[PDB]
Amino acid sequence: ALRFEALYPEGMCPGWSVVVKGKTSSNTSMFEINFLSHPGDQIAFHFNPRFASSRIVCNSFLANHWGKEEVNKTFPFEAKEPFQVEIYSDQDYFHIFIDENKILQYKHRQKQLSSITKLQILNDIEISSVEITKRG
Amino acid sequence: ALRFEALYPEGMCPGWSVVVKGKTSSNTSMFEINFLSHPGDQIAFHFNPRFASSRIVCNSFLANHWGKEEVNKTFPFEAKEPFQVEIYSDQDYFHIFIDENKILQYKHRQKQLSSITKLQILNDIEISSVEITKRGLY
Ligand SMILES: OC[C@H]1O[C@@H](O[C@H]2[C@H](O)[C@@H](O)[C@@H](O)O[C@@H]2CO)[C@H](O)[C@@H](O)[C@H]1O
Ligand SMILES: OC[C@H]1O[C@@H](O[C@H]2[C@H](O)[C@@H](O)[C@@H](O)O[C@@H]2CO)[C@H](O)[C@@H](O)[C@H]1O
Repeated sequence: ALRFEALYPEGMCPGWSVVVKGKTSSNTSMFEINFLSHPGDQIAFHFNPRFASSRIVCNSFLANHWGKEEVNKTFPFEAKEPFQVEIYSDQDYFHIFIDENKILQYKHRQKQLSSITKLQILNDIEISSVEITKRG
Repeated sequence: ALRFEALYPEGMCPGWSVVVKGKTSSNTSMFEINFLSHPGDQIAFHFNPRFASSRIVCNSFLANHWGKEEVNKTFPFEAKEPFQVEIYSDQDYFHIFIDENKILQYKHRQKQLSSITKLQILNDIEISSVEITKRGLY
């Protein structure tokens, strides 16, 4: 289910930090954080921690197809333990920090960054906070 | 126009803090922060600083009409200067803090607090940050 959605028509990429605090119920759950662009809610960046397998899967859903998966080895989450995920974008990458440590970066595939206007948080995450801040 | 909108289907009231940082582009415009109920966007709480007349107007839009206005006539904004608005609700009121000082409270008119799932920020404000955070239990 959709847990949280935000829309910022002026564009929240690049130069914005999104900080999500919360926790996940079981060690077989998953949640996702999506950055979506107009028109047609294409997913510029899909961040998907899968607790069943302890993998973070990142990808993009553009022109109605998932692209090449980028899977991160390290899994700094624990079921039912509060976490903090920060996603920050510059002109080249989305940068992911978890509990303040740099975890991965994801090269822009959707290159029209100003069209990225929507944030979606889905599935197994009990959100305690969402912060969307311009960092430059 | 719409500057920012957030949806939290589990309900933003009571007990959630919304902190908005930013500034106006003009000297004589206005902006608003609305809390809307699901479904159908009745406005449970409308927060409307008006910079031309230097007044903060609060009201609710239930059943397709505005209710009695509640006007502050204290106006701790100035145009083109960064401000911080914090809006919080408990079981009884919306609480409004501006730049860390309590400015006003507004008694709930929309009594179904759990239906309030949507936040909307309109017109003349250049947003630098929005933070939506649970107070109390989490
Ligand atoms: O690539 C992100 C999407 O993956 C989809 O699941 C993949 C799965 O990772 C892969 O192992 C294989 O089974 O093909 C699936 C394609 O459906 C998810 O369904 C989707 O939500 C994204 O996370
Ligand atoms: O009460 C909130 C709404 O006020 C509307 O304007 C009022 C105005 O403030 C009042 O003094 C009188 O003139 O009647 C109007 C009712 O339409 C705004 O149009 C609306 O945006 C709300 O702010």
